[PDB]
Amino acid sequence: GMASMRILLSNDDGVHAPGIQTLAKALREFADVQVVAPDRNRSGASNSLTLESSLRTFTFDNGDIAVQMGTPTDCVYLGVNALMRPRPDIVVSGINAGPNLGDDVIYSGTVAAAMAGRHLGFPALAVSLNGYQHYDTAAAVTCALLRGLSREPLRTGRILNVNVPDLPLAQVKGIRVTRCGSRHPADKVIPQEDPRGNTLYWIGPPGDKYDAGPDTDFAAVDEGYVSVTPLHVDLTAASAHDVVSDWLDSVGVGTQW
Amino acid sequence: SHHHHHHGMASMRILLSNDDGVHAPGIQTLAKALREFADVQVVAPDRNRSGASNSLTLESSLRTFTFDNGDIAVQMGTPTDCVYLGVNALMRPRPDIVVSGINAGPNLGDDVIYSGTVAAAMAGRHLGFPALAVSLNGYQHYDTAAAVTCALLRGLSREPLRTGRILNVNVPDLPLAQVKGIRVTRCGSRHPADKVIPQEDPRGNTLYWIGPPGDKYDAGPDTDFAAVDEGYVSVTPLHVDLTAASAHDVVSDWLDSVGVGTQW
Ligand SMILES: Nc1ncnc2[nH]cnc12
Ligand SMILES: [Mg+2]
Ligand SMILES: [Mg+2]
Repeated sequence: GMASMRILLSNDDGVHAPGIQTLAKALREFADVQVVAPDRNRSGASNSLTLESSLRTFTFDNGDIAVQMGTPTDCVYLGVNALMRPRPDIVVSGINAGPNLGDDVIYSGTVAAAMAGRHLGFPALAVSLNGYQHYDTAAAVTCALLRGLSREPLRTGRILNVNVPDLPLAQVKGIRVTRCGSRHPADKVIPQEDPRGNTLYWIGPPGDKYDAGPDTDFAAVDEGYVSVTPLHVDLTAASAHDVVSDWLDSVGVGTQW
Repeated sequence: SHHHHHHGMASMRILLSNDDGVHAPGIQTLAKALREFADVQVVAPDRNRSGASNSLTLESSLRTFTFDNGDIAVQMGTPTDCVYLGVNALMRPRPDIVVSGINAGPNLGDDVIYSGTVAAAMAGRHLGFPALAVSLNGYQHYDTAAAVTCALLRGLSREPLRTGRILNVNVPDLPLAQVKGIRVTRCGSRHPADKVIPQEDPRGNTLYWIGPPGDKYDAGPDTDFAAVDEGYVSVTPLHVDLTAASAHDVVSDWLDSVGVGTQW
């Protein structure tokens, strides 16, 4: 083949995570892979990034790069813009231990790292396992996608959010393009007293599934299919445009009459 | 009955947060304005968290500190933690709405997915009134951003806003008299940011700064960038759904075409 694929691999769980190390191993059978990922498994970074401080990096013997206290986004940013020359063809983020579905996606560091490689020659993949077991299956599904992208370019969609059923590969039904489901608002806080009687608060579990119908990511994964949802960064709720303009006129905001 | 700019000194309960933290001039100016006519509770980060984006604290609990005036700082809390805790635990009576702001600096374009200002408003989307994220295009005219936010809040008192759960509001950094009006906008977009600034530590290790956002790419006439450049307050309604609906078919055809995951 005329060209090697050069892949920037990141994740949310840090460089030591088995999900990213399993995927790296699988990708390296056919691709060049540079890992740039958080130094440790931190929870809940979303697409935060480090602006108030400079970031420190560390290179392992195998060449993996960990960014110290780096967010998922930090790592992809540094990887694309400084640490990999020339720039990667594609950012692959995963494999995440745990699903990234529905309206959770915006909170996902795994998705954020992909999000950050949306301007490369291929659409970025965010890869999450619905579980902790079959990294092998998600690795294989990722490999298949990537061979697919190199066979024919995907013309529209700069980020693909891929959720893989936690099954042995032979039981995965196939792949469906899906939209993000939704959840009810999350509302649990779990209070816990410290030894001095002060109340500290844990953020609780997500809200219950609300939109999990036939074409959602939630449905696809439950039915044993890989879910693929293309994502974009534009948060515009266009359907609300007229209602909002009409409301402002109605309440006299921005207009004198 | 009596004629005043606002009807009631505490007609609505507002959870006010931001991402610059509880000491920020943005939030303090706004708080003072809102307290004219609203029952305001500040729940905000203990310090600056710009580009905390929608992150949240899941593997540790959080501790709060309450100031003399009743402001709550969530110690190391992200803007999302603050709203989530304020809404779901701390506030009684619960808020009618979340206001987030006034941020020192704009939250325009494809930057909005990175804004902690916007993330706090996004955590308040389920409440009765749409959550407002208010960011000043600059550092000067907090007064102007406060007047704008007060005008939208009074407006919500006149008539509820039916569709649209977050409103991202950018306000030109001008005296109020020079703001031309309001536009309902769409998010513009930027080129990829591409600068990384290296800086040696005292030991000669190279550390890296994240550079500024990339150039404007789409600043067309109905965008938030254009509105603010032209001296209008931009209001973009936002959602949290990241699905690229208009890419669905293309992706679907692509998969069929290369046959990934299908036997033949
Ligand atoms: N990629 C990026 N996105 C948002 N804000 C930034 N500031 C610097 N780089 C940025
Ligand atoms: Mg994770
Ligand atoms: Mg800020």
